[PDB]
Amino acid sequence: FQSMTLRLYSYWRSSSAWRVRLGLALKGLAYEYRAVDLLAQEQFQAAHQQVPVLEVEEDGRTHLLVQSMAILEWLEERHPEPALLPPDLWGRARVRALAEHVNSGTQPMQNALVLRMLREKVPGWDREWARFFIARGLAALETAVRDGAGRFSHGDAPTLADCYLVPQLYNARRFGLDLEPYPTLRRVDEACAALAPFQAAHPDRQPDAP
Amino acid sequence: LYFQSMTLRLYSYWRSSSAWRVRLGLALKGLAYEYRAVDLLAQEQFQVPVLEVEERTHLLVQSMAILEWLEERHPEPALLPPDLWGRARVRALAEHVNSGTQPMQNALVLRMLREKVPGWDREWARFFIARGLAALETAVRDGAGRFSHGDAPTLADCYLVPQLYNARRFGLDLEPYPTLRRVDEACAALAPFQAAHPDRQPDAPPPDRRTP
Repeated sequence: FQSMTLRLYSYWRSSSAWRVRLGLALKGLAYEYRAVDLLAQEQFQAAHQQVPVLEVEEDGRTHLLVQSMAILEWLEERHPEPALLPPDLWGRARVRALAEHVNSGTQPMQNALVLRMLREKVPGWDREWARFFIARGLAALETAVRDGAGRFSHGDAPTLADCYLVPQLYNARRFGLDLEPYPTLRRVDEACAALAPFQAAHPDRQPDAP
Repeated sequence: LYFQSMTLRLYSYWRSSSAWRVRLGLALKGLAYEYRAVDLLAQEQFQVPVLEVEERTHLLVQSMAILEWLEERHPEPALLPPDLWGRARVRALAEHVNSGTQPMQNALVLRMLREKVPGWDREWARFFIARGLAALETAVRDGAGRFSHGDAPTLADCYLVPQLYNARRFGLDLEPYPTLRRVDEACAALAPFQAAHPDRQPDAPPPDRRTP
């Protein structure tokens, strides 16, 4: 008998990895942190045309789970409490949509490879592009979150939606975006920041934070 | 009471890959729906998909959220397996497309690319689609039977099929993805896939009035 073990391949500043760190922390799940040298990896990838990976061992078999949303859905199914999705069908669809706004609708357009391609083609274009797409994504997210937010993105408890929102706002700040136009997002971000699991998952608390 | 009887209306554009995913979920579950055409081209030259659920009105958005709702509300036939590992694999295959491939070739992205550099949007699309399909080919190859996951259609095929159509649109050579081609062929022979294809949609133009 081999009871389940968790290992996360992570980079301190990766928003994708951070989402999964939030799911793990909110669920009270311990895991081995395995740092990936993402800056070296990206330099190599650049010259030649990834995290998170959640490695799970149980009963002598190993599973390598990838894609933040798939990993988070697995955490929610495998370890139900505390719940990061609401119990009702409508609320679940809303929370998944908020998460996907970020997962598919905002973050990909500020992918390191995307920005690198833009920068190699036209220097500086990468910054303009990231700012445009992140602001666009946040404007749409602000509207959607406002219609249904309580203390958090959905009602009065953290959900998968907050796990996507928080790292995306950090990236927005990195690109120098004014967050004043997203008051609901800022309020929710502040509520999350006061929670111990959010503090634990933050880039600055990770073993590979320089 | 979220399992009461309902009526469905899909806001769709014939060529929208995101809408196509939802059309596939509906067809595979045998669910009738009203087609509400949204002319994305007319409304460009001058939101899709939205699944409107009526019983009071709920507007469901984002292809993956809509498909997960369909799977919860109408569990049979299942487009996610019952085992948790298989669910994670299927969702990962879906997300490789949903977040890892399609966003890099969406309409606004392509437009802004060719606005700053003419011609480059199609080279870019081919680069990112190829990148995505290469990952899929390998991830699918470990666990595919006749389809992306095992021997029956799942959510993974709902994402794969429209993405391969877009690959062809952009003139990407599909020879390096033999597993994906075989899965595409298996899906294409099924009635629900035939029903959901762009060419069969109410707003589809004839071939001679289509853009590349």
